[PDB]
Amino acid sequence: GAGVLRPHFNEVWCQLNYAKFGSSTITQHTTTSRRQLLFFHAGSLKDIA
Amino acid sequence: SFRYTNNLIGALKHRLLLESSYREIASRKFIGNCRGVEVVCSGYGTVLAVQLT
Amino acid sequence: QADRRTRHHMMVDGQINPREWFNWHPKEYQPWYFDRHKFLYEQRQYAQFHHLLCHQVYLKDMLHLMRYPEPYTHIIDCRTSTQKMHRWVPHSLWLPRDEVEYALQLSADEFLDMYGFRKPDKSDDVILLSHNGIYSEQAGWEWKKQFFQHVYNYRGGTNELFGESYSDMNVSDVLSPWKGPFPQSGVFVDKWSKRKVLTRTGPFDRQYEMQDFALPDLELE
Amino acid sequence: TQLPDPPYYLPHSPRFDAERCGTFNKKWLLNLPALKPLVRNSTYLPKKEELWRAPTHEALETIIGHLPYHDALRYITEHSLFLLFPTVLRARDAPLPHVIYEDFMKSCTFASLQNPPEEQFALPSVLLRTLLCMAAYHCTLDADYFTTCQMLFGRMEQQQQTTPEVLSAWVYCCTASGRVDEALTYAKYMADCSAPFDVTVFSLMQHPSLNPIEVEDGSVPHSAKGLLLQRRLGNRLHTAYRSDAVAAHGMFVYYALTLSHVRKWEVIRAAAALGVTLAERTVVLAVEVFAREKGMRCGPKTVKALTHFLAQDGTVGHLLYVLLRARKNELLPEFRDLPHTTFSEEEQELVLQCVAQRARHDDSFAVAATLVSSLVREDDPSELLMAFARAARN
Repeated sequence: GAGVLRPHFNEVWCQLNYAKFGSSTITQHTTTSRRQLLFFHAGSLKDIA
Repeated sequence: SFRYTNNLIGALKHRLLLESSYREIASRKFIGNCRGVEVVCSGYGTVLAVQLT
Repeated sequence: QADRRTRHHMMVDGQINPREWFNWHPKEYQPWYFDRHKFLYEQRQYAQFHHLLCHQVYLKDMLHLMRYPEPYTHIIDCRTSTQKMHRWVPHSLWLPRDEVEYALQLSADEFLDMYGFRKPDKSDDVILLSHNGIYSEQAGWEWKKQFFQHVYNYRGGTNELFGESYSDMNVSDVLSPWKGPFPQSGVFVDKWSKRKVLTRTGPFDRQYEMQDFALPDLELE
Repeated sequence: TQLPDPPYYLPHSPRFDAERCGTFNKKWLLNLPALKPLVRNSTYLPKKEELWRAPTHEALETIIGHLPYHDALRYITEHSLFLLFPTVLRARDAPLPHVIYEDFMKSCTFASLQNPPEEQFALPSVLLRTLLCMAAYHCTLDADYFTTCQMLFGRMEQQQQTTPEVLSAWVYCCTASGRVDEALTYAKYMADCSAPFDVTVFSLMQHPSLNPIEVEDGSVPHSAKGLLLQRRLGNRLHTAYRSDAVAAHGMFVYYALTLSHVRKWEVIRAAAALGVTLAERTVVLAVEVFAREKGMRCGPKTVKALTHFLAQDGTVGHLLYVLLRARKNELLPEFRDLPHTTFSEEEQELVLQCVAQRARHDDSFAVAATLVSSLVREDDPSELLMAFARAARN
């Protein structure tokens, strides 16, 4: 239904895709404010998982 | 402004001089005599030797 | 646009009647220095509040407090419009300007309940920001109204930190050119003084000075 | 130490605790003897060496504030210091605010520094809002001031700029005088002009004490949490509604807190008759005040207004309770002299069609649409209530 292949989220996978899920690339858009989140940081590799 | 950072530098200079001098006192001999009796101690107050000159 | 004529009844005196009734007298006002280039609260009309102006923290101080923060140097954002804020200044707390005169009237528990962060102590350093530094300046005046000893203002906060080009949108209330002002419609003063206040010498875009008295210069001729 | 409580007939609920701000508290009367050394100390002038070493702004505000009103106006007009206008509002012998507005314009007229007249004779909107809010506090104290306030408005709109701040302050002026219809109609005119209702006027309207000169001065340190709550509630109500619904909520809470319950129900009457779509918070508050008052101070058209606003936006239980209390108060021996609530055919068809529109999507409306239609059509068999109790028990 979602149309995605959901991987294992291994510890090598989290180090590969750390800049997508643990960096400051996240931009939130609400009715209140369209904000660009800076300083967003995943502490360990379990946060990417 | 910057009253905490400028006071933390002055406190750590006080702590660095009190740490570098504690390592000077502890690695030192403190000899006291009364009547030919050499009592040798270290910086920690432990009696190293009770001698006689 | 298109150079609307204004509905004020100011007028230059004619070439026929004598100059009379010198207990009011308009003359041209030219000060010494230009003030339009300056900061808004460093201009001529805000000179009496010159000792009320908060001390300036600069860009390098803001970057040093971004890198190496202090526990009681409170960085506080004073921007009001939530649709115009897009990024977060680090170590900042949101206290919008239009609530500040209420916010400092609360207790510490009520401050924590109504804002989600603890009330700053009166000896703690407070640093305020805005888009241009205008809402932060009024907020610094409200913070200095209460007995807060160390209040600082970063002029041009967000527009120099994040490089934006925004403004606090201060109106600086100027009458619409259909609004006829007070001294034309009113019998508050006699007709000679009403005619002599409403006259001006030159165009009505510059500033003028009103004299309350005048004596004739008998020593010229 | 047991003092009675004024009958606001406001609901005790954690939702409407922001509506409970503005209620006078006897806890402040118990706190009063602790403030006595502070106000005893504040009456004394500072020494000469402290006042001579004082900064310029502090010395100006502390000398002009102690000075007589006309002398302070003379100093302001001589030295063209227009920013000391909020100081002379607080003078010991200052007149009513229309006289102060005329004195402000007179000081701007004869000032030593004459700007261009589009900016010279324009007062700040904070000053005009403070003047009109002082006028509205006086209309709360004495309603027959209102006529002069009308004259005052009749000059200010012709001399200053018609902003939403001064228009919301004039709506508060009309509300405080007991004028229900024109206040709501000015609110609807602001809503059609897409002007936001001012949140400080919305907070001062639901605080029928606290004349705003000492609120901006801050001599009352408590209840600022209530002021912030009312300002945030006004912002929240303006995010989803227009200015007229926010103003009608403020009118309802003001007339509830001034013990003027007849004007409190006239607010709902005029809001239904004019066409103002009430916010859901105001409708729920009106239903709970109706429950607190047991439908005693209510009329037939106010009942019709409440049922229209509940069919438009409201729960089934609130509408059923309002209709059942109206039918029971019709049958009471006290209100037999008063006429009964009767629905004319057009508004009855409108109410039943809106109920059927709600019931096509809602099951709680679909189960009780027949009971609603029986309560509106005035034929109410008790077998429907018995079957309702049987279905509730089973």
